[PDB]
Amino acid sequence: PDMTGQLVDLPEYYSWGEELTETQHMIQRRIMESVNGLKSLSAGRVVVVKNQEHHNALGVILQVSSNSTSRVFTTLVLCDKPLSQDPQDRGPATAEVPYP
Amino acid sequence: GGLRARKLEELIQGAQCVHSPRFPAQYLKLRERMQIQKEMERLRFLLSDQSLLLLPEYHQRVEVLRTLGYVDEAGTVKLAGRVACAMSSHELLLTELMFD
Amino acid sequence: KLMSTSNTWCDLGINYYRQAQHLAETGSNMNDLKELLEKSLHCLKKAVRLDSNNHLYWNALGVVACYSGIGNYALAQHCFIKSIQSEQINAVAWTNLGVLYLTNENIEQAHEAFKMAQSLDPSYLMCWIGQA
Repeated sequence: PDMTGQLVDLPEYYSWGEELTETQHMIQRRIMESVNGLKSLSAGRVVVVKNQEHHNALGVILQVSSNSTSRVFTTLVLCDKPLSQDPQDRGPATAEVPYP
Repeated sequence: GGLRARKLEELIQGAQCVHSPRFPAQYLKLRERMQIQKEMERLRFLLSDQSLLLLPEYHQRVEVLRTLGYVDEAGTVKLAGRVACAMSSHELLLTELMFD
Repeated sequence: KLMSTSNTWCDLGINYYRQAQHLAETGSNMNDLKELLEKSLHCLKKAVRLDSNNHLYWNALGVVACYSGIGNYALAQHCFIKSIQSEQINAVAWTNLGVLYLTNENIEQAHEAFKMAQSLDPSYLMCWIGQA
């Protein structure tokens, strides 16, 4: 590639984008691993849900499973009202770059 | 880690590539090449020589051998080494007793 | 004459050396054996140049070059070093260097060379005698 000008930090930006995310992900581990988080996780808790299904949609925990080994949380999570019924319109789309 | 994350967020929020016309393509292509490079490095290391679990112990054995008068620099056996080579048991102690 | 190979050339050089050694050691003559020694050096140099990758030829050249009648020590040291480089497992060349240094009042360095020689072959006699 040619980076002379507007693209000068393009490779370094990538590193900055990845490592920063990694730090939060490490921080994210440093979030559930704490005994204090393990105290907060109960009914009456609002959480940000991050997976392929929910993209940082706000959800509120209803209960925490008594079996704390496989922690499955029956949790009310907002999602878009489904304006579809057919799986055929879903196809791979643009890779969301991490913006600032 | 949290302060480093804060600094990375601050630096990322001023990037010039984010305003460039060709930000997504070059960037994703760089992602692909970098991922391949990292897996390439791990792959070559797996076939490399540091993988051997006991290599530090081999180095330590050579060092203890060389602190006594048994192996020259760069691993060439000296006379005490050839005496302690053809010995049944307690080679170190027996040859040390013999030379003294 | 009928098969020109290196080994016979080196052996012929050694034979001439032996002949000169015998003539001198019986005090029968001196300075009338010069041509014999010159012929021996010629044969050995021919052998070594014919194939310069064998420790035997370099070692033989080194030994002959330092005979009392010729007395060319620089060539002898060079020949022994080349012999050692050619094949690292060489007790003969190391002990010959030890002899060369020891006779020229350099006891320390000759001691080092002898120690190396016996390190490479613990049951070679000349190195032990030199140590004694």
